[PDB]
Amino acid sequence: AITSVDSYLLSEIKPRLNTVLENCYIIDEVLKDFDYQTRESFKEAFCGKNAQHEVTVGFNFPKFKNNYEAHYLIQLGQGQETKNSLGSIQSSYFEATGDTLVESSTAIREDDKLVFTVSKPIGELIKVEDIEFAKYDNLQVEGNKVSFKYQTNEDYENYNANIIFTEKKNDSKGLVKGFTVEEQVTVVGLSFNVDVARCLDAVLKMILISMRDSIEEQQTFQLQNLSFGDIAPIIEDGDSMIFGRPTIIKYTSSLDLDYTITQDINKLTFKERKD
Amino acid sequence: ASEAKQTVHTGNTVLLMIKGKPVGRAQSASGQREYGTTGVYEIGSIMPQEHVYLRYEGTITVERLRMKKENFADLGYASLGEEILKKDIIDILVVDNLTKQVIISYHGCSANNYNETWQTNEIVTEEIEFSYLTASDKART
Amino acid sequence: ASEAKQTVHTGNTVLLMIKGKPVGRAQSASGQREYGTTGVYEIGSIMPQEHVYLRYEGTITVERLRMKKENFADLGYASLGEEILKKDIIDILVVDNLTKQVIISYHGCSANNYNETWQTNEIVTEEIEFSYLTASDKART
Amino acid sequence: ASEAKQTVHTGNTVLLMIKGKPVGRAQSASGQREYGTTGVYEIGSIMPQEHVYLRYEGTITVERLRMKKENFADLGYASLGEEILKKDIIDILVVDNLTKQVIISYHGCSANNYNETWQTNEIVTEEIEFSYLTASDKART
Amino acid sequence: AVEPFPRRPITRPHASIEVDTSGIGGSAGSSEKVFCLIGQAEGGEPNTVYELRNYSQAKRLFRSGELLDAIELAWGSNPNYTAGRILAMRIEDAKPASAEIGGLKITSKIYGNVANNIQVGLEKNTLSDSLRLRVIFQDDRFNEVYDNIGNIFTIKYKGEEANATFSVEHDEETQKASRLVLKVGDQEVKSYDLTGGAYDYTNAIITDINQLPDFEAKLSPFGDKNLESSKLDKIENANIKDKAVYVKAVFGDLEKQTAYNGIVSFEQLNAETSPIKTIEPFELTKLKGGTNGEPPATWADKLDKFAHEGGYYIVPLSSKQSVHAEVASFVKERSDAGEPMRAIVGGGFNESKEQLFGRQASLSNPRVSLVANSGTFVMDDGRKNHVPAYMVAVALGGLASGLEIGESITFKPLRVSSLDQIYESIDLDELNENGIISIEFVRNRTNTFFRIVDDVTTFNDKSDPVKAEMAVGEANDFLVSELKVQLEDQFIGTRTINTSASIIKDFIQSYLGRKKRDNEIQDFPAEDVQVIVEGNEARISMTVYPIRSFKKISVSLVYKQQ
Amino acid sequence: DKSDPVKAEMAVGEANDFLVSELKVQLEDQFIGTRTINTSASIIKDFIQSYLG
Repeated sequence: AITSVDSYLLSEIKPRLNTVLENCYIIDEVLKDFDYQTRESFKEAFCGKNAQHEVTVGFNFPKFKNNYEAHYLIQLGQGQETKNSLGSIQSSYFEATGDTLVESSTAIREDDKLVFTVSKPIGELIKVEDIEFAKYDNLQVEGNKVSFKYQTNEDYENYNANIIFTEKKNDSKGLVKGFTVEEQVTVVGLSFNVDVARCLDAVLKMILISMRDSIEEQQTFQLQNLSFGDIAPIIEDGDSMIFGRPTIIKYTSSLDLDYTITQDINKLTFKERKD
Repeated sequence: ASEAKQTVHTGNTVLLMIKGKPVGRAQSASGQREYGTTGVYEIGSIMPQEHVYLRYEGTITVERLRMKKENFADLGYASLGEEILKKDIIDILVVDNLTKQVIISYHGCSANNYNETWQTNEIVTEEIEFSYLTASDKART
Repeated sequence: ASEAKQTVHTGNTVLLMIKGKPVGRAQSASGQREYGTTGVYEIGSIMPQEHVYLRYEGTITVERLRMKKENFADLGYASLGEEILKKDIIDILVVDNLTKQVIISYHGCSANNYNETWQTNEIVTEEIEFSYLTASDKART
Repeated sequence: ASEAKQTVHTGNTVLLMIKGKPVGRAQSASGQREYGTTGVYEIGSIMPQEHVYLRYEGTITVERLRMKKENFADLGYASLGEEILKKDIIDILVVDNLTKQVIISYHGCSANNYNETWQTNEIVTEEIEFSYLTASDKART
Repeated sequence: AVEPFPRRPITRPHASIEVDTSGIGGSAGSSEKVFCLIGQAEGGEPNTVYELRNYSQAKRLFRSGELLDAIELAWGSNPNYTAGRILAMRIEDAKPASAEIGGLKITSKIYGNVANNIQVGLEKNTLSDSLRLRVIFQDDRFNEVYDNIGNIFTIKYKGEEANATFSVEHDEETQKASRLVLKVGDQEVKSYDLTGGAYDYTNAIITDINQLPDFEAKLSPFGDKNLESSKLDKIENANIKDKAVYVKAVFGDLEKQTAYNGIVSFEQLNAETSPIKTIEPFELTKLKGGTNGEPPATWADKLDKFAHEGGYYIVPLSSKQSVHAEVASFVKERSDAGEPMRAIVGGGFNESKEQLFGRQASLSNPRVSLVANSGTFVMDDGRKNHVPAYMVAVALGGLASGLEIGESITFKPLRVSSLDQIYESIDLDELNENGIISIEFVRNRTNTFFRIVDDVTTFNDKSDPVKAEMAVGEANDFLVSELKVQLEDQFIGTRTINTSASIIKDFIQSYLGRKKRDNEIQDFPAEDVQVIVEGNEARISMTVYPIRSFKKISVSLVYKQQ
Repeated sequence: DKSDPVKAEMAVGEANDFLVSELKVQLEDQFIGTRTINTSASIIKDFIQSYLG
């Protein structure tokens, strides 16, 4: 599962950034340090659902024009290998497993059990929110649903819960081969007005923090290391310069591959020496 | 994408908790356990015929940056004199940031030594080493 | 290494009992015996023709850390003053912890010496010496 | 670990008193007893039929660091010259520090040996040996 | 197997001591293996195998028979080599005894001719409008009594109204009576269906009725009665305003209490869709129809019952040649199936050596050994019994069960009081050379011993010790079986992702090395192992040297002067 | 009824009574009484197991 860090940044940034700019209360917390003049002018421009101006994000070397009033620019950056493992082995699995998901569900009333239903086959369960199923509950999984017994849990026919689970594909057990990669990626905000750039960079730092709690970040992209450059004129051949402070993001992740095993031993016969 | 079959723990996926309170600006922690295995040697063998467990010793260390508030001395967890004699045992829990499930818990922790460093060019740090009765990894899925 | 499979009695596997109770904070126990063996010599030759047994001496030692409750003095298994004359014999058993099977028993134990120590930073140590009538190892098979 | 909850008497928990005063700079204390136990033997069999008690011997030892004031010689609890004949019996108590409850008492203590040492870089050590009439452990319950 | 008897409930904390002529007898010792036996035996369920840990259980369940004597030989033959645990099944297909009187079909938990000596009867208790029960099992002198049977609680209506009526309805399809309605002055307050749900237990009904301000349901203190509601009896228009109206579950109260009787089971007679024959008092009457039946012509079905039980040693208490063939065929099947076993056999009194050779000629199998000697044994209570060889076979089986895997029964002493015939040195040699195991007599200055000369199976050839000496073959058997089952768990049972032939080879060598460190095996070739893998199958081949025991010593003396 | 010792033998029921009551009051102090910022089900499970041990 080769990880495209650049795609992950875009997937996380685009929704979360829109949400942050949507409300004003969060922005005030973010821009608490800045002076009144810069803070409100930025808020007057981009903040709120009724903002006429809008921010954009894209990758480098596009053949079209970007909104140079305010824009996030990304470029892939360097990559390095840091740590290996014996035989390049990472893990062994009895089931072909995909991504790890979080889903919300409501308990359903069966005869002997209360069951939750999920959009896909459960495979490996990880956690149901704030439930410590005892052995007498007899927690078990079946297809796309998870079940626990009804008795002495009868108040919970309407229980509303979140579920963390994995996507199951096949029963073909296999090994993992791969290593760890230390990758760096560059991000920069652009504007023809320096004050906007500083506000824009500060907004970015917050959502990077929020990404530390994300499922993908916690499981796949770990050990953030942020580095900020000096504010510089990106462009000078024009009616006015473009100013932007580049930032560098570092990640640790695994470049993994699945190796499938077919040599399943089932029979075992003992024969003594003829002598 | 995120395949959980290969994930590992790091500093960003762990919390250190005492009495429900998450200790702040905690830097590192190390855990040691010694079963005191010893071999049995007969007369007619250089090889050890078998090994046996004899003694369980375990210590855990914690490194922290002294916050102006809620330091280990202010929290009452540590002690600086005869106040120690009135301090009861504690349980130190390492809990997962993602799920809030437990990874390992130390029961009956007791303080062994206390170290604090005042330095000019660096942030203040303090270190504590505890001795615990038993460890546990229960309450899993 | 395992509990059941180890062929040798470690200190952990053993439990010590008196009068239907375990002895808490026990530390050591020793049992010594002398059959009063002697050699027979005669004028004919220097070499001893035979060996015989004369007198049976049996003593057992125990050490313990003085608990704030349930000590020998508190429990009545040992006495300080003239009350000793009102104390009957005692029987001690050394037991397998796993199954409460008996390993060896001391019958008719009576006290000989009682020693006690206090020190600045050490744990209070209580020692006692018992002389017994017989020692038997039965009910194992 | 805590003061009250520890089931074992550490040296810290214990306090030693003489004649309504504590003994400062105490370092060690030992008490030994012998009931004069003996075995009964007869012609019929080697094994001892019974055990009996003959004589009661009781001694207690104490060590102390010679203070510039309130020593045993200064305090009159011990004597050097012929003044000993003018010294009566003394009673010693070993006490629980928390509540001043009694742990064990020695009655009728009289002196046997008195030892003193001086050295270049060590602390002056004062030792004394007391023989007593009886030892009792009462008023606990 | 089934450990038949659980605890007896007790009533009071006490210590009781009673003189007796006999004690509790022997006890099963710690053992690696289990010993299976079949024989004539009174008591217990036919075609069922029972596990015994103590002689007390054997007496309590296998009440009498030569089988019970065999168990005594197993544990009493040698205190040092006391036999291990036991599996027992009675050959006789006994029957229960039955009595059908007073609306009740009464049958015996005991199977055999003894069962007809059971007497049970009901009596009418005029004092509380209730039935009474007594159970006496005269042979064991077991007397039981129950009183106030059926009456749970009483209802009184306290109001001034003219009439209060109590009614219970009946369902003819299933014969149940599952309704209970209180009516007063042609007006109804509540109705309780006794088919579960709202009023499953009488406890809720009592709570429900007590809540009614004009009624009180009060609990009878004579016996715990919290029966389910469905067990209440047919009741039609009982006047609640009267002094006392009883709510009755005659069978329900009987069903609970009589379950604890140690002798009897109760059934409610259906008339001969037929209504229920009323349960009524009747004379204490003998049960009838209980017999021992007859033994089967073939014991193969019995032996098949022991498959998948782990009993290495099996002994049939018989001399029939055909029966011996059945066991030999059965043991052959189990050994190939993966459950090794050994059979010990011996027939008749003082049988001729030629007849012994006749048995040898008919039967030559390493999985079986044939014992020739017959003798007498002194047993508990001082009685001494003169018995056939297959009882001696038990002593050999009980001995071999107690001995460790690596130690043979060869030359070990035996406690048997005497033997029918005293074989000479040449007589003994002929038997042993022809694969017959025998007993030898020797005399000390003032002592006498009976010894087992050597280990030999019916198989005659001396070429291969595993075939001839069961002790050697047994050592191989436990070695391989313990190895394979462990191997199955690690690779087949436990989820294994990958495996190679070499890995298996290392694991095997690790296992063998451990055995040597435990002295279970003396030596072996490390390089002789072979492993082959083919798709889902693996072949394993290896060799181990058998242990050799000490047999012959020859001595010569020379006298000289000076 | 002899079926349940806690119901029949007050000594057994008393042991259960003091066990639970002492546990809950301690639990109330740690989480309800004392200001707790966060708590999870598993944390409670560990604390209970610590108490029983």
